[PDB]
This record gives sequence, structure tokens and C-alpha cells, in this order.
Amino acid sequence: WTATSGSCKGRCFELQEVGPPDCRCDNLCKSYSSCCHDFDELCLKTARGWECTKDRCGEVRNEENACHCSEDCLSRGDCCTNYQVVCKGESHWVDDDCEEIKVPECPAGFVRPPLIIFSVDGFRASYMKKGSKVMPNIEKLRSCGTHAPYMRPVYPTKTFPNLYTLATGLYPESHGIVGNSMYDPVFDASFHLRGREKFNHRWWGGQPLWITATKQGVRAGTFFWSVSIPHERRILTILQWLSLPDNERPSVYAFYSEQPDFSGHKYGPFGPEMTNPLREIDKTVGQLMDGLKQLRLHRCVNVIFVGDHGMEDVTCDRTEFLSNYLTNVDDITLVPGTLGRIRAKSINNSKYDPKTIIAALTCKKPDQHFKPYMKQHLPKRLHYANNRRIEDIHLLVDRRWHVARKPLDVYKKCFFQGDHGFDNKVNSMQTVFVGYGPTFKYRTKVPPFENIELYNVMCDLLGLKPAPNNGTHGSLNHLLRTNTFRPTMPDEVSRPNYPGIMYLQSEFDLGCTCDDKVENKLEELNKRLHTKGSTKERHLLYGRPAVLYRTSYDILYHTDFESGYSEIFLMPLWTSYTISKQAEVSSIPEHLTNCVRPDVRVSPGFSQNCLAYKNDKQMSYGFLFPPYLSSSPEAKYDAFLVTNMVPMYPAFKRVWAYFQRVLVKKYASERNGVNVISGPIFDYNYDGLRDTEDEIKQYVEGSSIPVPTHYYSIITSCLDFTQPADKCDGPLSVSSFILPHRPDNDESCNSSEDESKWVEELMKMHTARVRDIEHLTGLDFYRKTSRSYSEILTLKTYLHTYESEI
Ligand SMILES: *[C@@H]1O[C@H](CO)[C@@H](O[C@@H]2O[C@H](CO)[C@@H](O[C@@H]3O[C@H](CO[C@H]4O[C@H](CO)[C@@H](O)[C@H](O[C@H]5O[C@H](CO)[C@@H](O)[C@H](O)[C@@H]5O[C@H]5O[C@H](CO)[C@@H](O)[C@H](O)[C@@H]5O)[C@@H]4O)[C@@H](O)[C@H](O[C@H]4O[C@H](CO)[C@@H](O)[C@H](O)[C@@H]4O[C@H]4O[C@H](CO)[C@@H](O)[C@H](O)[C@@H]4O)[C@@H]3O)[C@H](O)[C@H]2NC(C)=O)[C@H](O)[C@H]1NC(C)=O
Ligand SMILES: C=C(C(=O)C[C@@H](C)[C@H]1CC[C@@]2(C)[C@@H]3CC[C@H]4[C@H](C(=O)O)[C@H](O)C[C@H](O)[C@@]45C[C@@]35CC[C@]12C)C(C)C
Ligand SMILES: [Ca+2]
Ligand code: NA
Ligand code: NA
Ligand SMILES: [Zn+2]
Repeated sequence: WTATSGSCKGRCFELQEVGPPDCRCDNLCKSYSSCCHDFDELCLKTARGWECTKDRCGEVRNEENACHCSEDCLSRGDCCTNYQVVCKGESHWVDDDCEEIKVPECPAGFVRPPLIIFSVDGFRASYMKKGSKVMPNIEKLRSCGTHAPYMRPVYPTKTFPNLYTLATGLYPESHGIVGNSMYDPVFDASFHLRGREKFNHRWWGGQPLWITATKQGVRAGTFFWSVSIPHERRILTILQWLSLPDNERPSVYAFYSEQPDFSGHKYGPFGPEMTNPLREIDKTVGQLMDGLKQLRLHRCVNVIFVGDHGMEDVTCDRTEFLSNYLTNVDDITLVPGTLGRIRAKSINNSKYDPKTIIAALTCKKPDQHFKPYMKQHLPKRLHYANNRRIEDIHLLVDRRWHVARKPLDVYKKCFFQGDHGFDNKVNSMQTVFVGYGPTFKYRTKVPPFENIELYNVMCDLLGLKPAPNNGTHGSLNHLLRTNTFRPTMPDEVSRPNYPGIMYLQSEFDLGCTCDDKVENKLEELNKRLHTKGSTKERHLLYGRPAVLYRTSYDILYHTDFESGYSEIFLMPLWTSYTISKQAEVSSIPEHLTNCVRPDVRVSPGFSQNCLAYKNDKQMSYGFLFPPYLSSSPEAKYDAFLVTNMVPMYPAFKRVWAYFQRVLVKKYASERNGVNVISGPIFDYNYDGLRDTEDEIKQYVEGSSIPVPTHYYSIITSCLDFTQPADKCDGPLSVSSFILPHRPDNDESCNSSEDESKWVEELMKMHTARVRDIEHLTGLDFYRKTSRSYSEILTLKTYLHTYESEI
């Protein structure tokens, strides 16, 4: 109930939302069906429209008017935004040359530059350039401020997940808004765009910017606007709040536009009808900036112009139907569209089996335009698994397509030409970022980055301490003139042992064999030097990764590679080696095919054993440093050490061997040498974080050899590729992957073909940020470079996406 009997007189667009049943006068009251009876009359005036005219200049104040053209209007703070242009011979903000804002130029009583977030729904990255002709205010912000060529949204690329990621710096799996539609099995409640459940606070996790601000004594505007409030009124209301006395004035504001998304759905991202929506958004930006200039705030406020996701061509006829694959279609509930989430229609149906569903949706049609996954097998870069609101079964849909349950869902439930929601590395899903103001840099282009990072920066812009979040604070310091955050490297927690030769061959009862018995102070002193780390500066180029949790591990040096070998997990945490552009690939020799050699530095009791592999009929093994890339026949023996071995399913070995034999050398040819760091990952609870020893669900049969869920590699080279990776003067270039360690290649429909037709495609899908590998391993890389730490933080958040140019 709401006793809407109170009055909004003197309360229009109040910031403090008042409690039931007292009627509300804030920008969300309409949405809660809760506004006082006179809210429209007093708060949403429209008379005479939104622009001053010559005949209105110096008029007598008429309180009925939407905005004012009278002489008192500037002090009152309620002029039309074009008032000084029409009445005082001033220029529009867009028509002024840009001039660098070296310091804030704010009126007295401003304690810090305000922040205004201007968020546009469905604003595809390529609109900045393709629409630049019809967007002159936006184009001036972009070209005069700091911009990225694009900004990467989170998966799924839908409105609510992304708008709440912007506000919190969290992945959807962490903030809990995992789609526009959700079922929470614990609450037994459903969340939908239309309905009352979405208003319930229990859905919304983490700590959004407005709560962060409020809790730290920084006043916030109310971020969101009921759909019926026209954009011109939203702008005028922001400009009003900015004219409030110092003790009442908010320090952060948001404007939100439903466009161009709304038109994009109807017309496609580039439908000819899309020009007018882009003009309209630009006019709105122009009104803000003229209004700011009027208040002498246009060289004082920081403005972020930011989108939530882009828009793709999607029509009705490009729909896959689950009824075409499954006999049992009415036994499931599907959350459909540009992603699929499947669960049992009924909890009482014990004939429901996810395995049989996955199988029936796996590579069944030539051009099948979706791919099923259990959620833990989704690419780790998506960070889309650790929430009970995300169903176990997921359909990753091809761009341009939809999945649906049955044809009747699609013609009896076409209109649309655009949609979004797809994999967040798809070029059409990319969105925009522009920062303009005293705190941002001047005419600066910054590389693409992810929207998870912005929360930290908005906290920085406001002098707030950010809540714990998934950004990497400092990785966007290069966007900023001032207010940078100077993080320090985490302290290493465990220090390594450096074991020498401590064990005789006969102490090992591992069931391994090696034709290595075939046998000089020249090279014998030389190879002892190699075991002491004499070639380490070649193979460990950025220092050793720091271990950020308590554990017991050994650094092992070899001619061709260095490693940090875990005595707990019985295998390396990391293996680091450099391959020059001129390195040669050799074969595994015949007499070494099945060779595994004990490592005299590491006890039997801390080693793997070959018997365990012989007796495990599902498990084989691979090597982290590839034997194919030994520097010499003699050095090749090091690669067959039991301490270089890791468990690998035969299906996975096909992937790994092709990577090691073919791709590494190829990368070295293309990048002028590469430094590779490889290693296992264990994430049995799919939370994106390194498992402790007690969390491992699977071991090599009869042993304590834990089976990795994933294998990573971090491949680093010189950004300036005319310098060799090992002698690089400047910035680095990286790409990385996290490959799921799976006993089949069902993910790859083409896998019965030669690896050259499917392995690289698999690896591209499982591309990763170094930061992702860090969360998953508790390692910190790039500890010793010549580079600034913020620059290394940026490198660590880099994702190599393999998409062609935006
Ligand atoms: C991205 O950034 C975020 C934030 O930095 C990272 O997420 C954090 O990860 C931490 C480790 O997983 C986690 O710490 C846990 O917190 C528990 C208390 O949490 C409550 O309070 C906080 C703080 O205000 C609040 O934010 C939480 O909100 C979550 O939960 C509600 C659920 O309704 C949601 O509304 C909300 O969206 C959020 O959900 C998300 O997180 C939870 C986990 O908390 C997931 O389950 C959800 O799916 C969703 O992803 C909470 O309200 C605390 O109880 C935990 O402590 C247990 O575990 C530790 C391990 O060290 C152990 O020492 C403790 O003793 C304790 O164990 C006991 O409970 C066990 C399980 O019940 C049991 O097995 C034991 O026997 C013990 O009895 C834990 O410390 C932190 O909460 C989240 N924060 C957020 C905001 O999500 C995230 O990791 C980052 N991602 C990446 C890839 O880096
Ligand atoms: C849980 C908290 C919240 O604030 C919860 C808070 C984040 C939630 C509660 C209400 C909510 C679901 C609104 C619903 C109506 C919608 C509008 C409309 O449909 O008329 C509009 O079209 C776009 C938009 O999607 C919109 C405004 C929102 C967005 C998010 C909101 C504000 C704490 C953290 C304070
Ligand atoms: Ca884990
Ligand atoms: Na085996
Ligand atoms: Na296959
Ligand atoms: Zn949309």
C-alpha cells in the first residue's frame, strides 16, 4: 500500500527515498507505483518544451514552464540548457575548440570534481566511428578526452548483468545478476524484466558505487530513472542537483538512456532507422554539456560515457530448436535466446539426466549453431559458473543465432532484427568508453579493457576505497592525469627450496624405465652449472613467479627450462622456458619413447610413479617442458624427468602435443622468440580460484597424483617484435590460454581431423588473461621486469581475443 496523499511540493527529485506507505518524489517513484498525487504536476512540467527561444529571453518567471529563460534562471539553477546560447550570445559547448583541462576549474565550495556517468544501453563500439558524423558532442568528448577503441562487457552480454557489473566491479557469478531472467533454487523465486521479484534486494549482491559512496560520506545522486521520465527532464534534474548548496549536493550522478538498444532490437545494429536514435543521444549529451558550461562546471566535472553491451544481427529464422534434438523436450525448462540455460522442469523427475541431454545436443548437425557445455567446462575467461542461479547445462550460442525450446515459443510468444547476449569476446558485443574531464588525460587513446575495471576508477575519481571486487586496481592508471592508485606487489608467502643431488637411482621404486645408460670434465662441469641455474636468465625472463599461499616447493634448474615443483601436488606449479626464433624442433627419439627418469634432487616419496599410469587405463601423461624443443640430444634427457611429467588424458595429449610440437615454434617464428610458462590448474569447485589440496576430486588411480582440471600457458614476447624475446628493451606482449583437461574432445566437432584443423580453434576459445591464471594458481607473474607496475597490471589484464579489427 501507498497512501499517495502526501505532497511532492518542495520535494521534486528528492535523493532520500522515503519508506512506505509515505509517497515518494524521487526519480524511481513511478517504477514502484509510489509517487505522490501531484508528482506529475509539480515535478514533470513540460510546458513550452525544452529550449529557450528569442521571444522567451528575460521573460517573467512562470513556474509552470519545463525550464526557464528568465534573468533569475541561472541563480535558481533551472534555465533551459540552451539559455546562454539563445539569450546571452554564448556558443554551444560542441562549437568551442577543445582546450586541455590541466586542473579542475570548479566554483567555490566544490570539495572534489563531480562525476557524471552517462550510460547508454546497447551502444555498440563501432558506432563511435560509424556514427561520428551525426554525433558531434560525443565525437568531441571522444577525441578531446581519453577513449578506448572499445570496451569489453561481461558475459552474458545482457543489460542487467552488465549494468550491475559496472556499478560493482564484480563478475555476474559474484554479484548474482547472472541473466535478465533467473531462477534461484534456494529462494525458489524467479527474477524477470517484467515483475515485482526483481525489486527485492536479495537478488543484488556486492556493493554498488552509490552504496560505497554513501557509506563513506560522499553523497550520491539516485542512478536510475523511471522509464517515462523524458531524457530532457533527467538532464535538467542533474543540472538542478549540481546547483544545490555544498552540504546537499551529490558528488556522483548517473544519466541512463534506453537507446540505442531499444531501436537496435527492432532494426538491427546498422539498420537505416538507427541514425535518428544516435542523433537523439548526441543532442542529449549536448544539453548536458551546454548546461554544465552555463553553470561553469564544464571544466570541473569528470564525465564517463559508457555502454553496457553492443548489438548483433539476429532474426527469427536463425533459431535452433531443442525439439529437433531431444525426445524428452517437455521434461526441461530452457532459458532461451542468445544463450541457453537448461534445467529439469520438475525436481521430482528422477529420470532427468544431464549426461544424456548433453550427448543429444553434441555435434548432431553439420552447421549446428550452438554448443552445449556443463557450466564448469565453459571457457574460464567467462567466469560464468560459481552461482547456484547458473544452471548446470549451458548453451553457448553462435553470434547471429538464437536457441529456443520449440517453434511455437518463437511465432506464438518476426519483429526483431537485433539482439545481444553472446560470448563477450564477439566483436559485435563490444561497447564504448570515453572519459572526459580534469582527472582524465587529454586526447589519449588507451587500449581496450573490460568493464569490471571501471568501478575501481570511479572510486578513485571520488576518493573512495573500493569494496572487494574483480577489477585489478591500477591496471587502468594510464587513463588518468591524477588520482592514480599505486598498488604494491603482493608479498611472496612461500619461499622455495633449491635442492642439489640428494638421492641415488636405486632409491626410486617408481616402475619407470629409460634407455639413458649410454654415456668428460669439459661438459660435465658445464651441465652441473646448468643444474645450478647457469642458463636461468635466458629461460626465466621476468623473474620467478611468487607463490602467494603456504606450501612446500622446489626450484629446479635445467639447460632448457626452469620449474617450481610442488611436493604437495607432485608436479610443477610452473615451468618456464624461452624458445628463440631460430630454435629447431626435433623428435622424441625411439630409445626414449617410453623413457621416464627419476630426479635425483627430489625424494621418491615426493615423486610421481609410472606404475600408477600403467594401471590407470584412462590416464596417460605428458610433459610441461616439451621434449621436441630440447637444445641438444644431451639436453633432451632433462625433459623426460619424472618432475617434468603431468597426468594427461589421451584425448588431451593430442591437443597438448600439437601445441608443443607445432604451435610454440610457430609463435616463436612470428613473435621473434617467446617465453613460455606452463602449468597445471585445479578448480574442481569452479570458483575461479586455486583449489586447496583437500578440494581435489580426482587422482591418477591408486596414487596421490591429483589430476588437473586445466592446463595453462603464458606466452610472452617483445611488443616491438624486431627485438628478440630474451633481449627486449621496452613493453611486453602476451597471450595466454587455460585449456580444460578433458578425457574426450567432444567440444571440438572436427576433432577426428588432423590437429591442424581444430586444435588452434580450441585454444582460441580458451584464451585467457594472465590475471585469470593468477586467481587459479595463487601465483604472481612478471615480478622482475624493467616496466612500471601499473603497466604490468595492464599486461596482466590483457586478453588476446583473435577477433579481427573492430
Ligand atoms: C571476484 O570478487 C569477489 C569479491 O572479492 C570474490 O568473491 C569473494 O570470494 C571469497 C572466497 O570465495 C568470499 O569469501 C567468503 O565469504 C563468506 C561470507 O560472505 C558473505 O558476506 C560477504 C561480505 O559482505 C558478502 O559479499 C557475501 O555475498 C555473497 O553471498 C550472497 C549469497 O546469497 C550473495 O547475495 C552475493 O552475491 C555473494 O554471492 C557470491 O559469493 C558466494 C560466496 O560467499 C557464492 O557462494 C555465490 O555463488 C556468489 O558467487 C556473503 O553474504 C564466508 O562465509 C566464507 O567463509 C567460508 O570459507 C572460508 C574459506 O577460507 C573458510 O575459512 C571459512 O571458515 C568459511 O567456511 C565455512 O563455511 C563453508 C561453506 O559454507 C564450510 O564448508 C566450512 O566448513 C565453514 O563452516 C568465505 O570467506 C567472498 O564472500 C566473495 N565475495 C563476493 C562479493 O562474492 C571472487 O572470488 C572474485 N572472483 C575471482 C575469480 O577472483
Ligand atoms: C539491491 C539494491 C538496489 O538498489 C536494487 C536496484 C539495483 C534495482 C531495483 C529496481 C530496479 C530493478 C529497476 C527496475 C525498473 C527499471 C526501469 C523501468 O523498467 O521502469 C528502466 O526501464 C531500466 C532499469 O532496468 C530499471 C531501473 C531498474 C534497474 C535496477 C533497479 C534500480 C541495493 C544494492 C541498493
Ligand atoms: Ca577452486
Ligand atoms: Na594409462
Ligand atoms: Na570431437
Ligand atoms: Zn537489449
